[PDB]
Amino acid sequence: NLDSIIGRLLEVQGSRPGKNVQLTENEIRGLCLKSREIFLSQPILLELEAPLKICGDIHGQYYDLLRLFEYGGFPPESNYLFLGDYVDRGKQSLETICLLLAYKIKYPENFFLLRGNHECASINRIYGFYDECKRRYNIKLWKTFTDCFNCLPIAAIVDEKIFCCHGGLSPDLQSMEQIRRIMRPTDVPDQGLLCDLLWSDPDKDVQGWGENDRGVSFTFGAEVVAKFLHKHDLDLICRAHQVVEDGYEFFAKRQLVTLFSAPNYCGEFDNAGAMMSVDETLMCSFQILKP
Ligand SMILES: [Mn+2]
Ligand SMILES: [Mn+2]
Repeated sequence: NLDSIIGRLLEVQGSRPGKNVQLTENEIRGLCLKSREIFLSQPILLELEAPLKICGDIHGQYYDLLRLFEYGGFPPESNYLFLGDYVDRGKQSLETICLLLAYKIKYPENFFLLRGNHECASINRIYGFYDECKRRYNIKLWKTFTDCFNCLPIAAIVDEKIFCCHGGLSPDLQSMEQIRRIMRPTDVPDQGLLCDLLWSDPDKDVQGWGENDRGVSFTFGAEVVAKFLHKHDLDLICRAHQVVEDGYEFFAKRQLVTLFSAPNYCGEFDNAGAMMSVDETLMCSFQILKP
């Protein structure tokens, strides 16, 4: 009953933020199981074509997810690539992931979700998604989401020129074949290629690879980016994973962009959200959502 699920998720459009949508347990379990098989049938390194809308972190800010679709166009009017970190911190992670999974099932060739570092049980145990599942449903449903997260794809290349992933580059990343050989389902390890793709950050003050203040993975400098793009015949890295005041922010003379789609992020920041449009000529533009 996929249309009924989407209809009830969208009903709270225009409402005051916070109003819950409580689907049944069996509906939610259905969403995980069907989306999981779609994720596994599709490559772990997606090959996408413009036109596309690209969105960064959401973190359970469900009313801002609805805002994004209002600006970008509700599926299937636009094609979407999300870069991860759907859950934790916000008050409505369940509504957020459920609508994203519902859209992946309904439009499986035009709607895409990458894995962020919060799509990992050990992380979202700490940062709120476990608690939200336990309170509103039960722990077994959280384990069902985990099994589904473990199958998400990790990266995307749009029209052979834009490399997308949640976190960033890896010192272990020599060829795109290494990403394609990552076996799913898997948990995110504490180090290595999959970790770095989900966890690394650019840094304006590092030359080469540096220690990451997060305590996980690395920072990389502008020269790492330029070498990567030249080596792989790419034009742009598109990533998320860090809040930026204007919703998007360029790095390395516009060779990398950070996208963040949760305005007024977890109430603490006064940032805009942004969504990047890529048209058929690979021109990029940004739609801005102020707090
Ligand atoms: Mn995040
Ligand atoms: Mn992140």
